[PDB]
Amino acid sequence: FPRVKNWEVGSITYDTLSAQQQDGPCTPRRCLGSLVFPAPEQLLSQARDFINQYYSSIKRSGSQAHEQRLQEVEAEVAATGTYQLRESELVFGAKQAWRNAPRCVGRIQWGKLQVFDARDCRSAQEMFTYICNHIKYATNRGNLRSAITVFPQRCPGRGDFRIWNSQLVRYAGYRQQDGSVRGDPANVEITELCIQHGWTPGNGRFDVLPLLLQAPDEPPELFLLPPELVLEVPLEHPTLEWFAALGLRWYALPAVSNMLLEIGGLEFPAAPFSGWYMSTEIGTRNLCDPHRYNILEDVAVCMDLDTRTTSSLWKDKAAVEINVAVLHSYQLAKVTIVDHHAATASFMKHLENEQKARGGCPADWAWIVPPISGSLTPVFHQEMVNYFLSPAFRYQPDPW
Amino acid sequence: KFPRVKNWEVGSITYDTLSAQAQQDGPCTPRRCLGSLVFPAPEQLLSQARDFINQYYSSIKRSGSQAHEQRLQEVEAEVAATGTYQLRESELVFGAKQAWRNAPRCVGRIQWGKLQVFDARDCRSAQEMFTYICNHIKYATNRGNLRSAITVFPQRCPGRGDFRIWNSQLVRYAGYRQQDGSVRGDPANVEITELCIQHGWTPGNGRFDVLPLLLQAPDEPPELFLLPPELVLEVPLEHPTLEWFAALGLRWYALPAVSNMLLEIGGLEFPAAPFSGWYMSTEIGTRNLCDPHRYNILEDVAVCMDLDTRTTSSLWKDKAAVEINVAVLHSYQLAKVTIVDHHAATASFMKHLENEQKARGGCPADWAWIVPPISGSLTPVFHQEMVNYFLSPAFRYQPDPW
Ligand code: HEM
Ligand code: HEM
Ligand SMILES: Nc1cccc(CCc2cccc(OCc3ccc4ccc(N)nc4c3)c2)n1
Ligand SMILES: Nc1cccc(CCc2cccc(OCc3ccc4ccc(N)nc4c3)c2)n1
Ligand SMILES: Nc1cccc(CCc2cccc(OCc3ccc4ccc(N)nc4c3)c2)n1
Ligand SMILES: C[C@H](O)[C@H](O)[C@H]1CNc2nc(N)[nH]c(=O)c2N1
Ligand SMILES: C[C@H](O)[C@H](O)[C@H]1CNc2nc(N)[nH]c(=O)c2N1
Ligand SMILES: [Gd]
Ligand SMILES: [Zn+2]
Repeated sequence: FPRVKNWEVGSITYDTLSAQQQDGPCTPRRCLGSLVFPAPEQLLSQARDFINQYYSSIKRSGSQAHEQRLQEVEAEVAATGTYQLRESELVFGAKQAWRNAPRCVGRIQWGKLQVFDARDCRSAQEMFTYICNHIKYATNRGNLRSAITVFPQRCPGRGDFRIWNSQLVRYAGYRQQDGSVRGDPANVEITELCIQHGWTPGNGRFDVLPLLLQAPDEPPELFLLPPELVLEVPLEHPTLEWFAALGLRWYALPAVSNMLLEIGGLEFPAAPFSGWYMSTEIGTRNLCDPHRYNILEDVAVCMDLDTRTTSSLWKDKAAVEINVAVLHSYQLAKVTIVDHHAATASFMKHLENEQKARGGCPADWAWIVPPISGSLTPVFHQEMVNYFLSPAFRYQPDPW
Repeated sequence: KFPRVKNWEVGSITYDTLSAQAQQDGPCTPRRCLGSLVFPAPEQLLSQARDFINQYYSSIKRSGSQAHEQRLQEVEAEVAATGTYQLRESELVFGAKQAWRNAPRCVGRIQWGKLQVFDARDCRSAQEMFTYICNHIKYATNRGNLRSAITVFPQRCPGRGDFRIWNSQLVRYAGYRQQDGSVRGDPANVEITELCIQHGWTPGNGRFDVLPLLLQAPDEPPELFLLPPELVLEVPLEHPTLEWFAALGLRWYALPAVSNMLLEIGGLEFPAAPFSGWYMSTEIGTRNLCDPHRYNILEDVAVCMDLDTRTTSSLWKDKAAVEINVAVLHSYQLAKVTIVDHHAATASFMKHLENEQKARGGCPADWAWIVPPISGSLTPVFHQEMVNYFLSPAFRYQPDPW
């Protein structure tokens, strides 16, 4: 059992949860923890484990209902090769997959998750309808609510449901003749696929992409998001009057749509989930990464900072002011947002809660510590143990 | 078999083949990663010695030469007759530079080939240890134009006590524990402060009292030596546009000189081998001054900057910390004391990574310690995947001598 120390306070816990099912990339000879992407008999083992977790959560372990559900899943796997989750099992499973995600700093919220059951979905058009209801519910006119919509599970001899977009709201990136990008460089690939499937492109820096939705065994189909459904926030700064003139904006709803949800050995390749933004995601990563919008030096130069010498810390000063502008603009627009200080303090509470409830908490230090002001937050001084529990959200290959 | 290592800013990919030579095991397993943890005879010796000698003769392109063959035979005969062996001076120099080159948590390693190595393996007494340490400090400080150096005292030997420096660094500020539980001075040094008082030091009561050295010669109790004030160059902290900042009375010292690590070369162990470079400014401004369990000045600076400290969403913490770091950089430059900011230092570490891929096929690096503690993703190392492993020669943690 790993000993885990908090170096700010000196407190020690032991992770007993890590003893519980998959293997990561590290060995005794070398740590690869910094890498971004590290039978029916096997299905029943994972199914049995999940059903056991569920009957524990509803305080009916070893009960008659518990034994009958295990026998029921065995019988279904024997007759069909797969089995079907009850609605309440799906909800519990989706919440566990969030609770178990090591790279998510927002997991104090894991028990408050609205689950939309879309396992009856038949077509891409129905898929579009479910997604529009999700966006509307989750946005809630700016009072954002975490949600997930679960489309039908994978089954053998039948293609998956897939959302080709990486998120439900994404800005286009148009490759220029010189290699550079107008718009978001992260989305060049999906922008071109949208164009190759017949979308008429724009030419702005913040063009909302259409959805490419794949129903089983069909080519992907294009759907345009109604503009009144996509809430955006113009970026302005509270004292830098010129900041608004830069025309920067971001969208309200972070809705990831390319991960696979795994529950009890069942796989849901299309299960988009959404929360609300932590401000550093927008102000530091999306706007300041050199391979994203890369506007850090544009801002610093307008702040009249000395950008010809690194030791003026112009990069740090401009980055903080862009993060201030994100926080101010979302609060002004009444769109839910959390700064990195408040988010990391809540994650420290989550760690304390999970120590009492499960004996530990899988956490990826490099992803929990925010990308600015790392050691100013309490998670920096907190040792963490990284391991994979199920139910889980997993990366999956692009559908193309 | 070999890990793929990608840079996500540029998309470039390398393979770390150097990791196969990792000799020691780390704390991770396939089932859980522990990379964020701070703290993870004859035939054994001879194979470590042979590997090091082989490394040495490869570094000078004289592999398989008569000199190479003769040295391996000489070491093999020395270990059989004495149970150990002695490094040649050139081997010690190479070994010390290799240990620095191999240190996964050091962002400064672009400098690894430029290291002054003082051979103190003839030292006999604590008084003479003090002479070598003063000469080291004078050479390394160089009136502010800092030069990297290491002094290596005699190796560990069965039946004799170790040379040890009890202090964690050659220059440290005292920490005095108060009644309320708080600390006057540096909370990191409360233990060594009390140890100095228990060996007769008359303590001050300031926030920046330079501690004496506790020096231990073999089989002797530690002996207390006061550093002459002219040896210890210090930098008063001021801020280029916040004029009240200088009135705070903050200062820091020029020379970071770590004295509590063990140097291991070819199976030999040097428990006293203090080394020094120059500061990266976030060590002083973010960690030493703003850590809540250190001097913890962040909120006072924010209040003095007239920032609204009632809500976190003003990012008052971030703004105050950036200005403290500006002050450190401005003050050292004003004092003409070498310093590097975290942008220039991480840019040079990226160059080091490129050099080491060509020279050796990889480079052990600990991502959490290479990425600076403010503005992480504004530096190139943030977007660089890294492989962490243990090579030898190496600097190792070791237990406190008390
Ligand atoms: C409710 C507010 C939430 C906040 C503030 C939040 C915050 C974050 C942040 C900052 C990251 C780092 C992602 C990156 O930098 O790429 C992250 C990752 C992640 N989040 Fe959360 N999140 C929230 C809700 C959710 C929800 C509702 C789910 C799923 C039900 C979820 C699942 C995940 C997963 C799986 C990752 C892993 C990222 C990856 O592997 O690329 N989060 N979260
Ligand atoms: C010359 C300029 C140098 C710079 C800018 C530099 C920078 C740094 C920094 C920022 C750290 C992390 C410190 C922390 O946050 O606790 C570090 C660690 C380290 N440095 Fe360097 N350094 C330099 C020279 C040296 C030299 C000359 C040596 C030895 C010959 C050395 C050996 C080490 C080792 C062994 C560590 C790891 C410490 C640990 O594991 O706790 N450094 N360095
Ligand atoms: N506050 C907040 C809350 C929820 C979501 C977010 C957005 C940040 C985030 C969270 C979770 C997952 C995620 O993205 C997964 C991803 C991204 C790119 C990929 C590219 C290729 C591939 N095969 N998989 C990918 C998976 C982003 N923020
Ligand atoms: N000595 C000096 C030394 C080196 C380089 C320079 C050029 C400074 C510079 C470079 C690039 C762009 C730039 O644009 C400044 C700018 C733009 C708009 C502003 C709006 C409002 C405001 N208050 N300031 C603004 C500054 C400057 N100079
Ligand atoms: N730019 C720069 C250059 C050289 C040195 C520094 C200081 C930062 C640093 C570097 C290397 C080692 C180091 O400290 C090692 C240490 C610290 C505390 C310990 C407590 C107990 C123990 N058993 N070992 C310890 C070892 C600090 N900066
Ligand atoms: C190489 C590095 O591990 C990688 O780029 C990580 C670092 N930490 C991160 N942390 C968060 N929250 N999000 C990220 O995308 C990354 N990227
Ligand atoms: C728990 C965490 O890994 C630990 O506090 C580390 C993180 N990264 C660090 N990075 C540096 N440069 N120095 C440190 O002392 C630490 N501490
Ligand atoms: Gd002023
Ligand atoms: Zn690891």
